[PDB]
Amino acid sequence: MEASCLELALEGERLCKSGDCRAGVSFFEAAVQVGTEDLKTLSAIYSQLGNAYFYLHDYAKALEYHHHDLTLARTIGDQLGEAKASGNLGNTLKVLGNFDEAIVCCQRHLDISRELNDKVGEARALYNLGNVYHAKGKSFGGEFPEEVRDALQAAVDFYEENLSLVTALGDRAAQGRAFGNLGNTHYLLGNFRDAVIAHEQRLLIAKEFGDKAAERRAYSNLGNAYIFLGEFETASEYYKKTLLLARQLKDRAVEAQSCYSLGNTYTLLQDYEKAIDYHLKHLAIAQELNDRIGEGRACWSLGNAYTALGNHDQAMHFAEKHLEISREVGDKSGELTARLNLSDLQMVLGLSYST
Amino acid sequence: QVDSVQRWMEDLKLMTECECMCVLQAKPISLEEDAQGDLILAGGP
Repeated sequence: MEASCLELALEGERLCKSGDCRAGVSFFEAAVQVGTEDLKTLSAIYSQLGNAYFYLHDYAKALEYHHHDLTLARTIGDQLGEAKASGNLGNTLKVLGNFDEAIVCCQRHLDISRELNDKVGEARALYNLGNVYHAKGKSFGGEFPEEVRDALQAAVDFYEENLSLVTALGDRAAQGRAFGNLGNTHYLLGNFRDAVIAHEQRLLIAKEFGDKAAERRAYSNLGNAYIFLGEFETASEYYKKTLLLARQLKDRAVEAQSCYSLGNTYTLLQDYEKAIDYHLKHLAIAQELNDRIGEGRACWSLGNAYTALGNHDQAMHFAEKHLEISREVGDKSGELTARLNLSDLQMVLGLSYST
Repeated sequence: QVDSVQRWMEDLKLMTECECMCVLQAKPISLEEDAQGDLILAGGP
């Protein structure tokens, strides 16, 4: 009783739904080998193979199977099927850096959705187009390239359209994703205030769902945007909130990054004592996760903070640690600067005594 | 002492905590209403 295409297919489907796409792929592959005349099911097989490989990060294969799905959906005249495949093929092409074709695929998805009067599908396409342009914008390279700017502005436009429709459909969670990406795009463009405004909404919505991760993301984005608005005190308030959330979600890495941002922010506010505190908390966690590179960044920062406080002795110590870490990780610029900091501090000390 | 803070801002300038950037749609095989969901919020590279 050799298994039928449909049976293998259903196994691959539940396998992928359980997180094990590596196995599901196997069954889907087998089902294709067995074959079927039900092209609608074969279409679903390809689509799921493409999506599974995408998840496995085998984009070349995700491309192959989404390409197949799109072709078949078109051959058998499945409109909704073509729209979905166009969107999937577009996200894949995006990852692969083929933005021109990704845009075409996602625009195709948009068109078919509007024709079928598929409002949620329309929303999904606008969001995909927004994501594609966002990626395009980041795929370039003190002049800000106009090509980066046009792409990012294109993203803002699609995100706003998606946002508009998605709030009209009452999809609160989708509004949240729209706000967050809209905020990050503005951040990269340099529209800090609008970034802040969009992120506040992302924060607002994350709280409604009790989505702690989303909430943490919003606090970090807010802090970063305020830094570039020159509003450091406001930035610190948000970095503290990310720290608490991070501390609460038991994320050591993120908690360390938060302490490091706080150290820098307080240095900008010229409160070196607090900078020291936060940089120390970051130092510890860095050592704990055995992150030498970040430990170097820590010693570098501590040395500067202590130097700014007049604490010569403590500055020496960290400059030494910095020089050490820098050489161990093979960082040239750091080695030299740590070196220059050491000899300078030694000069400051030795010259502080009469001839 | 701005060198270390300068390097921090330079990185921060490119840092974003994005939402899902890879929304995939599924074509279910199982006819069961137990899983008629077609949204896959995958995380790109």
